[PDB]
Amino acid sequence: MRIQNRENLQLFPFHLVTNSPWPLTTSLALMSLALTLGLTMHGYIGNHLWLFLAISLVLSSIFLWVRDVVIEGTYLGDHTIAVRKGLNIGFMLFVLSEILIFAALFWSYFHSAMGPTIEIGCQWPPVGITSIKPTELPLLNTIILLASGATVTWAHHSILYKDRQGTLVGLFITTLLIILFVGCQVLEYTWATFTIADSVFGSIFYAGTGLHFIHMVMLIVMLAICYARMYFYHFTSNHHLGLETTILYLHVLDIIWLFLYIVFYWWG
Amino acid sequence: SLTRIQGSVKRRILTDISVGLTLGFGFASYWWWGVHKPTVAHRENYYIELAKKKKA
Amino acid sequence: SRKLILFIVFLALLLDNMLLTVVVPIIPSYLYSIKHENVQVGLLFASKATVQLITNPFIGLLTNRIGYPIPIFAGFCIMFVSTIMFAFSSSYAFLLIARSLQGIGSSCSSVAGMGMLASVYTDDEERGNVMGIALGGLAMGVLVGPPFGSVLYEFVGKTAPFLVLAALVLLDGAIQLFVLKGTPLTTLLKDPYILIAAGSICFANMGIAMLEPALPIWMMETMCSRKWQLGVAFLPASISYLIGTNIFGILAHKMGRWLCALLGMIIVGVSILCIPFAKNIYGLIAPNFGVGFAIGMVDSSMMPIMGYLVDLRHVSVYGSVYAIADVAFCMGYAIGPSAGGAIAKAIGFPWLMTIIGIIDILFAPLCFFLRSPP
Amino acid sequence: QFKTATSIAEVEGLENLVGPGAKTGTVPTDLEQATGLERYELLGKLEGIEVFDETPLEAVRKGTMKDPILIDSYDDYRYVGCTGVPADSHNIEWLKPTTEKNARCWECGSVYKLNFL
Amino acid sequence: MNYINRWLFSTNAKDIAVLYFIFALFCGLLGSIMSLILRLELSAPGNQILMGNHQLFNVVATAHAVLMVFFLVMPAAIGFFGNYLLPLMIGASDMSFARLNNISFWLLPPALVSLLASALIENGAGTGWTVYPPLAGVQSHSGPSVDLAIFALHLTSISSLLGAINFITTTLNMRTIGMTMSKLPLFVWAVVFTSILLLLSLPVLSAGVTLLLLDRNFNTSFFEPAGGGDPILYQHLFWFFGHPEVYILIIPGFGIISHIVSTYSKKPVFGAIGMVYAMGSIGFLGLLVWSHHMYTVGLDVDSRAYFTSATMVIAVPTGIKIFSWLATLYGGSIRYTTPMLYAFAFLFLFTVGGLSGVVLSNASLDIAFHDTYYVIGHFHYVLSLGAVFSLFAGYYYWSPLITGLYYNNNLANIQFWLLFIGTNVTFFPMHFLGLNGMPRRIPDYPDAFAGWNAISSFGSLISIISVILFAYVIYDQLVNGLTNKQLSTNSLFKNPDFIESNIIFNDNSIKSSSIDFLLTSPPLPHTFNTPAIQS
Amino acid sequence: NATVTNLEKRWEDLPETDQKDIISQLSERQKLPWKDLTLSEKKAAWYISFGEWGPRRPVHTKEDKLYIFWGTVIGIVISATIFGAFRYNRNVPKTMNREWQAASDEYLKSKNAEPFTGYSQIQS
Amino acid sequence: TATEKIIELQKFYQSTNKPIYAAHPRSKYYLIPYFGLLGVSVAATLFYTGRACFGIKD
Amino acid sequence: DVGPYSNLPFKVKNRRVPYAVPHFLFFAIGMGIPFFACYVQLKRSGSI
Amino acid sequence: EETYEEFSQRYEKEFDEAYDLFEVQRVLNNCFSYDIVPSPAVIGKALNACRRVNDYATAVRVFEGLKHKVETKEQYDAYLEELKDVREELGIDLKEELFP
Amino acid sequence: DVPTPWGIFFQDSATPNMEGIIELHNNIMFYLVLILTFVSYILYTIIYNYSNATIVHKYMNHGQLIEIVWTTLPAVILLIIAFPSFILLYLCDEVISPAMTIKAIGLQWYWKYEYSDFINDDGEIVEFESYVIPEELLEDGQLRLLDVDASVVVPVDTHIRFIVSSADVIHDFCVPALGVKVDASPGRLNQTSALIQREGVYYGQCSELCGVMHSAMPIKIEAVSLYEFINWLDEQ
Ligand code: HEA
Ligand code: HEA
Ligand code: CUA
Ligand SMILES: [Cu+2]
Ligand SMILES: [Zn+2]
Repeated sequence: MRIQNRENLQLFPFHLVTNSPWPLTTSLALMSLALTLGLTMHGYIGNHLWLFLAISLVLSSIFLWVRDVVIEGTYLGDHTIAVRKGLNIGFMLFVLSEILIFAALFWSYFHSAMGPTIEIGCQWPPVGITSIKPTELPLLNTIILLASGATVTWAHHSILYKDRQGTLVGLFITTLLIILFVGCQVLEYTWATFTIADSVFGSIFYAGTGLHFIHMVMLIVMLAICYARMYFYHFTSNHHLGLETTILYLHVLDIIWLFLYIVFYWWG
Repeated sequence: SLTRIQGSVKRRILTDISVGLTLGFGFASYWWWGVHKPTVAHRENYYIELAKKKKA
Repeated sequence: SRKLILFIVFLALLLDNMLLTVVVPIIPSYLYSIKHENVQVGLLFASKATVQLITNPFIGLLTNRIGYPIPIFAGFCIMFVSTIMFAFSSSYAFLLIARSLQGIGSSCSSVAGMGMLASVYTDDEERGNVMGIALGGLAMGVLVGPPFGSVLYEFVGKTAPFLVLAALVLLDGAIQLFVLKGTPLTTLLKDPYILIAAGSICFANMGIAMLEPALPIWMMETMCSRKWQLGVAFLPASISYLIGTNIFGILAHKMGRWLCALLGMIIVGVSILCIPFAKNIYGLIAPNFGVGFAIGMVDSSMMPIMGYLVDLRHVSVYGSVYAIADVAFCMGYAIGPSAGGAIAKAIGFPWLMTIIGIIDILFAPLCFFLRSPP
Repeated sequence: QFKTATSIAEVEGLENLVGPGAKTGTVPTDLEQATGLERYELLGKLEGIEVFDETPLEAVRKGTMKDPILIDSYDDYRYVGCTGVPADSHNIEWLKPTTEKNARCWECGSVYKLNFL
Repeated sequence: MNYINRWLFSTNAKDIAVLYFIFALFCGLLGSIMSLILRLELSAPGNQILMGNHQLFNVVATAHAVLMVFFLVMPAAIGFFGNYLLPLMIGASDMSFARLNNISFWLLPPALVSLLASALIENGAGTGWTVYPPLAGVQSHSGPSVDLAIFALHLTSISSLLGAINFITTTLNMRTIGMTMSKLPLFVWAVVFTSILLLLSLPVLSAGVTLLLLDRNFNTSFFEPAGGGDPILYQHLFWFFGHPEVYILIIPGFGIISHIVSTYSKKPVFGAIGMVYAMGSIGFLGLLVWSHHMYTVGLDVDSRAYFTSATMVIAVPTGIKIFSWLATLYGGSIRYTTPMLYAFAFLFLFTVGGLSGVVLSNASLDIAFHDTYYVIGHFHYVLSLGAVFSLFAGYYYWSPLITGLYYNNNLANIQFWLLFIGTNVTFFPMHFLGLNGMPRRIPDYPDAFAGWNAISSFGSLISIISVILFAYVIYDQLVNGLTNKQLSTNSLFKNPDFIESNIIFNDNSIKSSSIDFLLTSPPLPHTFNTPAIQS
Repeated sequence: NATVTNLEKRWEDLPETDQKDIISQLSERQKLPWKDLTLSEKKAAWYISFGEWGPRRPVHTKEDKLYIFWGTVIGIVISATIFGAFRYNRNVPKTMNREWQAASDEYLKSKNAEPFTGYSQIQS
Repeated sequence: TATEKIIELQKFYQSTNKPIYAAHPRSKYYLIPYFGLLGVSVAATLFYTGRACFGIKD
Repeated sequence: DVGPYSNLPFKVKNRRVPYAVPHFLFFAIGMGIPFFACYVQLKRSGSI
Repeated sequence: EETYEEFSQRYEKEFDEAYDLFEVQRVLNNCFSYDIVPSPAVIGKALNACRRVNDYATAVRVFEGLKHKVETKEQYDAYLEELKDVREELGIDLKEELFP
Repeated sequence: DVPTPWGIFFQDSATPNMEGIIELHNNIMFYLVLILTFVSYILYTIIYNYSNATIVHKYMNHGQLIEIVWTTLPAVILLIIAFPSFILLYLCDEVISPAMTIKAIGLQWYWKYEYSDFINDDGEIVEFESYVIPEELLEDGQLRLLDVDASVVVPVDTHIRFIVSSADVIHDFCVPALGVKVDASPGRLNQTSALIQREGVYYGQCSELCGVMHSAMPIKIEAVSLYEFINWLDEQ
């Protein structure tokens, strides 16, 4: 603190965010989504062009937050060593919360599997409910996810050795390699012979493999925003907190899939 | 002598824990020998008189 | 009542194997600051196995004459004495004597108690459920024990973890006071297939047996780990067990039990090898998870295999599988810690783990023989 | 937005911390692209200068009014927390020395003064 | 445009705490009137105010539980005292994620609209506070009412989770120059421990309530027993959140009491490290016991025996805190200011309320007390007389440091006595009604239960008067508050010691152990420019 | 003499510039050896420093506890008057009469009920 | 100029005098539609929540 | 303008309408909303 | 852990090095805050410290803290029959002789 | 048994289970009164001795023996309480020979009782439904909101095993005097047992919430002698 002109710069390494309008807008978008969804399922709206508008507004609100979180790290220059560590801790504390919604779903599958009721004849996947062969497309998906886990590690080891063509290719292959997972798991819901309402089995199967779907569309969006933010020279060889955040989300999703394949497709 | 006083609060603590427990045991030994046991006795003497009528 | 007897035996086994693991976070460190050896600590953790294995033959003779209840109460008395000795013991002889007494106490609360449950429930169907429920907290003991010992050792002194167990044992003993010829094991350890089945469990659990004494010392030296952390590193394995035995218990019926055991051996071997390459406590989360999961698979696959092999190749009794598993576990726990000092003083800690991992991996291919047994 | 710095001797503000640019076809480094209070840290750790100190206060000597402990502040006040001369003996008492009056620590008695920088 | 950039588009943590306070008062007035409406219908046998509607009594009870568990205690105890105080105590300028603070505020007003619209779009949502599956279906409740109350437990959940992440990430890396995680004040520890439970418990409730919504609207058969489901599953997925919840409401109170006892008894807290471990143990053992709410559902006899034992162990850590507060009050000087009276009324009434918990943790005795007003009297002594008292003490303690304006002591004392008498007259006879056998959630009762219902409806009118007097106390604080610092020596944060002269006291007046009471009368918008130092 | 004599009845009405002159005149009068101080000076020095003014006043005076007591009573007499108004206007069903609760007693007596402590439905 | 405008937008966002979300000459295309549609979405969920309290259906 | 009436969202002094009106209306609305819902649902179900 | 004979040496040393009135009152406030009543020698140093700093009220209030610290009245009169040459030499008058 | 106007304590018991509940409650209340009296006395001492005190003991802040005494003493009380709780939990139940079975199906706002014995060759099984007598149709002296048109009638000194299920929502079978409180979920069968020691009438009420008229679902159990039970069963 005895540097010559030290009062001209901030005396602590923490970010004083300027006033922004996004928290209010997201709240008003969620209000409209909640009320419109709670009404449209019971009459009172009729037209489904309001629910779609509400969802679009929510997504646009998150996108417009993230713009201002990118102009403050690449252009203004406010992410010191401390702010980056805080961001990492925060992201881990959200991944942990997203893992504990899957534990509830797994405990809803072991509370029905072990102890099947009298109404259904005591047997898993019960009579008249033909399961999905787990030596078909649901192995191709597992091989794809394991490959995607290895293609992003070639993207993070090429941004440290300073290869640009070799960090763009890895991200491109990874993004083309999670779209095939979505395509395979959308060709496996249109080739199935049991719906949401035919049992307690088809209602938990499509609630742990349907939330994973929503979580894998987000990977495609994150990886696109990480390819486009590398094409435009936004990432340095030692300051890239979007790749690290996207890689710790891919790996959690792969580990969760390895527990929806040996507990949902194989076990029974 | 009278000009060497060393520990006074410790004795107070010992006397105030040895009287908050005597009161507690006194106010808890009335719940078990003046409110509970006579009730059980009354209950039992009711049943050793409802059976003698049936025997007769 | 039958339910109260089940409660008594369940709590007895839980307290017996809970006191076998609260020692682990504590004694390796307690006998490491008094000096300011490897074989010494390795044998401190191995008196229990030898004593139990040598007392199993004679506790049966004891239970033939006097009966069931008195031997059960003897396990009470011995285990209470052992917990009091562990409460106040800074000399290696006293702790060694405590572990030696623990073996007799444990063997008296298992041979007699399981027989008591068998005697009470004579249905041949309810026996399976009762014996399974009673033996389930046997594994919970080493899930609730390691963290508790480390936490109360860091936060409080040594005697705090060791007097709670004494109080709980005394409650169990008060409840006990209130409540009150098949094919021999020798021949069943003669036919080769059950020999392979028992060896599977022995070599599977030798890894954890060797990790128990040795791991805290290496962690303290190369890691600068705190007193509590020694417990936490062992949390992922135990929890992992409770996962692996729920999924791969039914899955092995359709994947082939032999294949399940063979894969579990490879997984545990790789997990054991990966342990030496850890620099932070987060690095122990993965290999411990793997070792617990693989041991769970190996147990859940091999043990019913022993039941089927025994009831096909020979004529069987109810405690036959239990006796086989007792001899296997005790032999493994005797051998592991005992060879730990010898194979860790001359050569470093990584080498002993590597040897055990290679042994498990090379024993894996023998599981093919159990497929389609004669 | 103006002349670029090369060390922390030439940084008179945030106008001296924009920097050169990377070249087309390479992963840019942190000396070629970093602006604000992030480049100040880089420019300090490449010389040894820690721009953000994390040293707790002096607990070696007590403080009298003739010879008081000098706390450096870029304001007229600074919050000082005293725990004693052996440095954890006294419990924690918080204090606000100013340019007009000195803190005195009602238990141990250490006096604190401001060096206004 | 300066107004909008400070009270709608905000980044400052202390400007959001005030909005939490103003929202909490509104949502605690609504719930109090809804409690008065219940307590005027349960006065004498018959149908008195709600003319014959047994719906609109369950709707009132549900909206009284939701409005004042989720909208009064949490916002006040986590936002008004967490957001405003934690950054100042740990020495941080603002929080690590400011926009998340703003969103945590702004998700609440749109959560009140859904709940209030769940009471006007049809007969209502009379499912009870715990929205059990087979009644909250589409055969008894057919309308957009249960859905619009479920969407009020999602927005609040998001707000709480986002606040918890901010709290944990601000106390880890935004401390001062010499403050390690062993010198933190006890309130910071309270917020950290409640924030860990919020992360670990909220997702289970989200899963359960979303599955209920899917069953109602998309025909999923999660909890229908004609497709292979069990309603009991919901209970598990609720009560895993249920018991951590009841500790989230009480741990922030504990810390507040510590500070009060440390000031008006001029003594440090007996065993601060012990208190930290005690709060940690209470938090940890609040996750492993959740099935004592459901002993009558048909559990095994080996699961009742575990849950009886795992509930009585929580008494050990709380006894440490109670005895430590007595020990810290013992040797020192006590001055009976308005915060200290509430501190005394929390050390006795919370004990009375929690000792009834050890009578209800037994599986054998819960056959006689479950679905009975004994439970109601239990949790009112720990909620209404334990948490609301802590909130009032915190207000009367930190209001002058926030606003710069003082309050009349006599009116505050009158309010305290009226709350004490009214709350003790309203909830105590519920124990007798429970022992004699009066069930819960009944509008009309047999003639035998009349008498106590007439004594328990007289206390509600004594507590509403206390609320009105609280409003007038705020009015005298805001208007002519500057001239209310000379009426009494309650204004002083600490009196002179025995040998300390008045002249020396006036120069050196504030002697503290936290950065709270050294700040300006209203704290500066940017409080810490040059960092604070600790030894 | 007059300046210091009887400062218990005059001290607080003086401004803060006539208060720092009395202290600055007792601090050059105390440097002399004591036994040269008049009794009025001795008493004033004690009062100025250790006395019942300023930071040393009570939280509750005798005229404040009466105010609090008579404020609580006037708050319990309002609730009583509001509760009586909601009490005269009640819906009293047919069952809440003594001639009906003496009929239920005959039933509960015939079917022996509450053999212990008591049966009695009479509360008028 | 070249693909590194990074050293030219870092001299623009600093020294701007406008809020950072409305400084670039492209924020119009993001902010006009968003605020326009938000006011219709919020005015359609307040017309159907008062029209529902009265019992009117579609 | 830091001071004692600066951190409150509402103005309290030097005001056209005296502050008692805004202070009273807040509490009146808060304590009257729970009665409006009861009136609506009582008049929607035949009851007076 | 500290004995009477170490208490009564440490506080004599503290009292013989106070230089202002704030320090005299600080050391007097932390002396009457233990379980040990100060010895007649320590109070003999307190009065000399109060005489060096030139304060009269503090020398009267020391004797008024003894009667609250001691347990009975005979002990108080045993303190005043031995601290009588110090009082009549310095000139200190107890409160009950001033009646302020 | 019927509630009494100003009650303070339990209703009168007619089964061994309720006597065990009362005894265990009175055993726990002993220690609870001890602890409350201790805490109250120390607060009284604090107010009486240390209110506006001149001496502040600001150095008593650690404790070591006292800290082990409030961590071990409360534990001993918990063990002492836990012993009888476990004995009662595992001991008292239908160990031998249940003697009669009554299925109590809880519909929306009434009860349905079936007697699983007394079956003819054609399925003549005895069954009835219990409703609440409204206030307008009450006779002279009948109890309001507890009196039913058809009442369960059982012999004295006979084990009665109730099997509880539900048809619509979650109800609760509760008769306080007999110590029976079991839940009735829509897809499972729950069971309780009772032995009644004296003749009389025992009233009870539903517990779990079920909707609008959850206040009108009384249960009424009569314990007649064996001869009167035989005469009753031969008219239905
Ligand atoms: C918010 C306040 C609060 C708190 C802090 C707690 C915590 C505790 N609760 Fe919880 N509880 C509720 C409010 C609260 N609860 C509510 C609202 C419900 C459910 C209502 C519903 O869902 O309808 C519930 C649920 C609930 C039930 C279920 C009731 C039922 O439906 O049958 C029970 C008992 O079974 C219980 C008991 C306890 C106990 C023993 C504690 C313990 O933490 C309290 C321990 C306190 C003491 C022990 C004082 C210690 C003092 C000492 C001097 C130590 C002495 C030592 C011994 C006595 C050994 N609570
Ligand atoms: C938050 C805990 C809480 C609170 C505050 C209250 C408040 C009150 N409650 Fe309780 N009550 C519950 C817990 C609580 N209740 C719960 C969980 C239920 C639902 C049970 C169910 O679902 O069945 C319930 C329901 C309930 C019922 C209906 C139960 C039923 O029949 O099923 C009844 C009376 O019958 C009752 C009693 C009372 C009374 C008379 C008050 C009143 O005395 C209010 C007391 C007055 C106050 C507490 C003043 C509040 C203070 C302010 C508003 C200012 C706030 C201060 C700051 C912000 C600084 N409550
Ligand atoms: Cu039926 Cu309630
Ligand atoms: Cu609970
Ligand atoms: Zn100090």
